[PDB]
Amino acid sequence: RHRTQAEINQEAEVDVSKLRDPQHDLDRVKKPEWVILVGVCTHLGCVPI
Amino acid sequence: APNIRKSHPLLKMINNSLIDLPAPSNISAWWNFGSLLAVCLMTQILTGLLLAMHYTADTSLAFSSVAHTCRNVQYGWLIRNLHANGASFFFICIFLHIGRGLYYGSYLYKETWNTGVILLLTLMATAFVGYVLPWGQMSFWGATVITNLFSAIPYIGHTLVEWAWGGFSVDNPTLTRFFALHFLLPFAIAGITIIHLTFLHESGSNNPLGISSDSDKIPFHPYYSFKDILGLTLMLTPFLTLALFSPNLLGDPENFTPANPLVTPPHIKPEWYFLFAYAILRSIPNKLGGVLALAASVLILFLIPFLHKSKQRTMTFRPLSQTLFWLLVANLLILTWIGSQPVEHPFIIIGQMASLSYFTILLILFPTIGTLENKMLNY
Amino acid sequence: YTADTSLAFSSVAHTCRNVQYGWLIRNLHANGASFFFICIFLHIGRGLYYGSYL
Amino acid sequence: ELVDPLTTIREHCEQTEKCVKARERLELCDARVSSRSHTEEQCTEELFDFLHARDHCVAHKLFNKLK
Amino acid sequence: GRLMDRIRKWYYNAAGFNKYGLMRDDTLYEDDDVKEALKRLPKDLYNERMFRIKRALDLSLKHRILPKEQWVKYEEDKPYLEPYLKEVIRERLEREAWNK
Amino acid sequence: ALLRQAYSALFRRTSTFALTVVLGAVLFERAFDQGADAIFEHLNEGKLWKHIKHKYEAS
Amino acid sequence: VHNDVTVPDFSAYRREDVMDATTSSQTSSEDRKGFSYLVTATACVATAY
Amino acid sequence: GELELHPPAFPWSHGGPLSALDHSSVRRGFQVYKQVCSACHSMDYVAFRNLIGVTHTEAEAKALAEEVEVQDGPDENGELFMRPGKISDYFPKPYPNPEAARAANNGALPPDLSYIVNARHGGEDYVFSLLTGYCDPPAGVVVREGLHYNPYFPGQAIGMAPPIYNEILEYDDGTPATMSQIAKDVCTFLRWAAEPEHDQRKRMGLKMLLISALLTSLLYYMKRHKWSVLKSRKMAYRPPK
Amino acid sequence: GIHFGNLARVRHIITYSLSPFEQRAIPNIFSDALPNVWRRFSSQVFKVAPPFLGAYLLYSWGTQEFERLKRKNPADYEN
Ligand code: HEC
Ligand code: HEM
Ligand code: HEM
Ligand SMILES: COC(=O)CNC(=O)CCC/C=C\NC(=O)c1ccc(Cc2ccc(I)cc2)cc1
Ligand SMILES: CCCCCCCCO[C@@H]1O[C@H](CO)[C@@H](O)[C@H](O)[C@H]1O
Repeated sequence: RHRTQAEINQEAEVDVSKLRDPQHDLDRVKKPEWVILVGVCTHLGCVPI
Repeated sequence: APNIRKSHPLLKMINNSLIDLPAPSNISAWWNFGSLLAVCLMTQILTGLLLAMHYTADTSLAFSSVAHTCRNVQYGWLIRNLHANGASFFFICIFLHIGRGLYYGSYLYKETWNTGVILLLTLMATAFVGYVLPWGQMSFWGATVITNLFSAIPYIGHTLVEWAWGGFSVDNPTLTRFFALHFLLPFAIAGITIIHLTFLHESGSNNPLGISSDSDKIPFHPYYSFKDILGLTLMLTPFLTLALFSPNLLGDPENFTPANPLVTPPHIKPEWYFLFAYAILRSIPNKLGGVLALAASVLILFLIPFLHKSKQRTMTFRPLSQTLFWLLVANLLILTWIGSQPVEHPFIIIGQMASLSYFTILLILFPTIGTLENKMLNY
Repeated sequence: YTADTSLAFSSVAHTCRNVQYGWLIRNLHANGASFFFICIFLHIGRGLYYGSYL
Repeated sequence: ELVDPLTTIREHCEQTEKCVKARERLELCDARVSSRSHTEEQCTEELFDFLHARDHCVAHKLFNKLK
Repeated sequence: GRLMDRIRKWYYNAAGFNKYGLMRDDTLYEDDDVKEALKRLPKDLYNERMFRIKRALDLSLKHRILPKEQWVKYEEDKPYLEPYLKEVIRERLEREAWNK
Repeated sequence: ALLRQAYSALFRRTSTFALTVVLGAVLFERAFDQGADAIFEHLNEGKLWKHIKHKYEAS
Repeated sequence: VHNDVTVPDFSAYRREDVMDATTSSQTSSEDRKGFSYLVTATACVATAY
Repeated sequence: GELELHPPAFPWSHGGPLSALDHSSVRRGFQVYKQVCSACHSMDYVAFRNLIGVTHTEAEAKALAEEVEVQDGPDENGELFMRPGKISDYFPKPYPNPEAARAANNGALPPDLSYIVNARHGGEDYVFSLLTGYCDPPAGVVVREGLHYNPYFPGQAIGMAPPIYNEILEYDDGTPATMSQIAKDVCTFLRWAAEPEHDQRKRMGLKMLLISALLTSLLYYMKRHKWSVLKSRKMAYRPPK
Repeated sequence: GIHFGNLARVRHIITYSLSPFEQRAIPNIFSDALPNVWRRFSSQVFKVAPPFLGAYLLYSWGTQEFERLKRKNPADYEN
């Protein structure tokens, strides 16, 4: 996914210590405008929309 | 010697369990579901084979084989209909057959009951796998969510799932082995049904008044054989009326789209008979919680026999319990509905409540009202 | 297995070649049949000789 | 050049009160929104409400005229 | 007080086992203690309990009840078993606590 | 009396009772089918291929 | 004593043809049965079809 | 678009629990499929033989099926060769695979229309309104380039160009090819195409209801008849005294 | 497998009943049948209906409240 700055910053400023899986938006991506992941809801497997 | 109906090691049985069988002169119509359930089983199995004789368990042909079966097989279409819905009619019947038991406390016949539970559990499982065979969008995504449920157990979790799918994600190996499962399970039901009934025959049937009936019993035949042939035709009418006049009422249409492991549909609902479960699993916002709540949501039946506190057997004479019973029924009706609805307000909170109230009526309100009741009779 | 002319044969080989211990599992089934018929055959002869047929 | 009984009755119905009442609500939404940029609002709702009432009406008659 | 007493009477008419002619103790579920008790019943009291039930059963089968004038009345309800039972139970309670 | 004649020559001998349900059902089918077919083909006049048939069946 | 015992009144439920305690119940039997048997026989046909 | 517009309930000539499809509107609907939809929409589970005895004569179908060249083979050298169509072939795919179709419709995949009528909430009621209901986006809605507006379609941005317009084709039975008149006939066809049994299904239903009425009553008798004995029964308790 | 005879000990009970062929299919449909079909309905509708009705309500509310939350509130666009 191609993320705009209209979103890239918004996802950087969020209490990083109150997730369920503690992580910063920076340790998951190399270059912000491109978020990439395996579309599998960790719950029970459906493809998240 | 004398008659060849009591000394024949075979004929004696059909006569020792279906004709001379002593039955309370007064069992109602809520006792009929027993047979129906049986006729229901044997019937599913017939349409089942007939069907299995044209299906082809393999992702690249599962869907198309079912259609070919409908379109090209003589009366195939009909044959599917009867099977597809029989499942419902089945779950319906089983549901009353369980309520009947709750109300009149048949659950005091522990063994006859526990087996019942196992039976339910198997039917539930059975329908699950059957539903996946047509390899539709739900079939898939259903097969994908349900099995995934076991992944909630820690350690042997993720790993147990693997056997199930026979892969690292749902694919052919899953389908084919499900077909095997589905083909097999019914027979196991028919088998346990034999234990179920066989346990019941040590004690005789319970009865609406909840008191000894030795003082007056009647031969299953022709009193109940006739009562049942009628019961069968009274239930058979609607079920045929649907499968002949509105085949798809109870069925989701999304499953008319070939499974696509890449797109999970937006409006995802399991078939009606799993909604209440669905609702509960969705009520608790935690992988494990939801599972557990689910697990217990049904596994609780095993407890009903130890949560009986009333000095009487049936509710017929306990208005308080009665109201609480009907409150529970309705409570269930809601949970179902809730399952039919998406995760949003108010639904989320409504769901959450109904569940709490379900578990609470069973675990605390019934045993509590039950005791109180006794003291009001002066016991 | 996959009952369908265009894949029947191949499924059995895939079962032998790719399924863990599949090959063994077939063997046992394939021959059990025989062992089965053998046994049954004596089980009948036993019957004939000692007239269990009564 | 012939007339599709649809567009003929789609006309007729747009006269029913329900229709106009909603037709107007839209006309108005459309206006305030079209004449303002750096918004968020959309006139879908209003529109549906309209199409809803309209077509529902179309539904009762349309088929009489179709073959 | 005279509350539980005006309550009990209500509940009694509420449960409605009288409509069938059944005494309070006719509707008791027969566990092991009751069973035992019932066996200790004087010839007649038992033959009587019997009829009442075989009659109630006959009712439930026909789907009818007793005409208003034959129903049991809260105060005319004879607890013919309660005493025999409390004894069985009292007896049992002993054997149990004594086996320690 | 029909019922008596009925009970005498039919419903009495278990052997002929059966023989009746058989020859009986027979007629019933034959007849019933016709009716339902008719009640149906009638409720759907001019919509069945059996009705449209002649517009293309070159004859 | 076995003398103070008599069969109650089953007139409420008796079939009209045998309600009068002075007419042989044997004339009106052929019918009473032919009928119930006709219902039966018919049902059997319905099933068969 | 958390919001959606649901379709109305047209009184299809075959809606009633005893109403057969309009075997004429179906023959037309077909033509509409054959002359318009069959350029983007596949019909894999239907075949020319299915038409016989339902909308077309045997002779017609043969010809119908011969208007297409199908891929049979291999021959004796092992080459795939084209050949005229036989009644036994299914309706031809407009594309060789979804990958292709997408590419020729702007990444959008025009779904096979065999079971379409039963795969969308609303059925023929929905399919009708989608076809007719095409219109302009209301205030504040921008439809991506290549997509058209349609209030009836979920998301309102449908990748299908409005397929029909008056006279777009011309029925051979002499019927006013108005937009709806077509959309009515094609939607009617889809139904038949989706569940050909339909007719024989309702005919049986009737028969069932009739036997089921008769037989249920006939048994209400025989159940009571036998039970009477226990219902009329009377008992009395006569002790010694 | 025999249960008939070993059941219970009963004394002094006389029962009389009549052949089916001697009595009526279904009798007193009006002087006895219906009037009882009612009684039953009457006595039970007050334990059953309540919670069902209770549900119905809750269903409509939940549903009505949901469809309501879908509509748009002008107070967000009058600015
Ligand atoms: C120009 C190619 C084209 C033709 C010809 C065409 N369609 Fe389509 N159709 C499409 C496309 C593209 C879609 C997919 C829309 C999407 O998913 O974005 C589609 C989708 C559909 C859908 C609904 C898809 C959904 O998700 O609801 C239906 C129904 C349909 N078409 C019917 C018809 C009918 C009827 C005709 C013939 C009378 C027809 N189409 C002719 C291109 C076409
Ligand atoms: C395939 C599964 C089942 C079938 C075919 C079946 C069949 C029967 C039959 C034939 C009877 C006797 C007649 C009757 O009372 O209805 C019976 C009784 C009974 N069954 Fe089931 N049963 C099934 C499932 C269950 C389930 C899921 C329960 C509940 C957990 C259950 C509990 C009982 C009990 C308590 C009785 C006692 C009846 C009484 O109270 O007299 N059964 N069953
Ligand atoms: C235990 C009772 C049974 C139940 C509860 C049941 C239920 C179902 C269900 C839920 C489906 C999916 C139906 C659908 O496509 O809408 C199905 C499919 C199928 N079942 Fe069963 N079934 C039963 C027994 C069997 C048996 C005994 C066989 C034969 C071994 C069988 C063969 C099939 C076949 C071939 C399908 C796939 C084709 C189809 O979906 O129509 N089933 N069954
Ligand atoms: C008839 O089959 C179906 O309804 C299966 N299909 C679907 O559920 C379609 C939608 C799939 C998505 C979610 N499903 C669930 O969350 C779901 C959760 C619990 C259950 C009950 C159940 C548990 C174990 C077992 I083992 C069985 C049942 C059933 C479904
Ligand atoms: C001489 C024997 C001829 C057998 C022909 C079998 C063809 C079955 O013909 C059937 O006729 C029915 C008429 O009611 C139709 O409703 C069915 O759809 C059709 O398949």
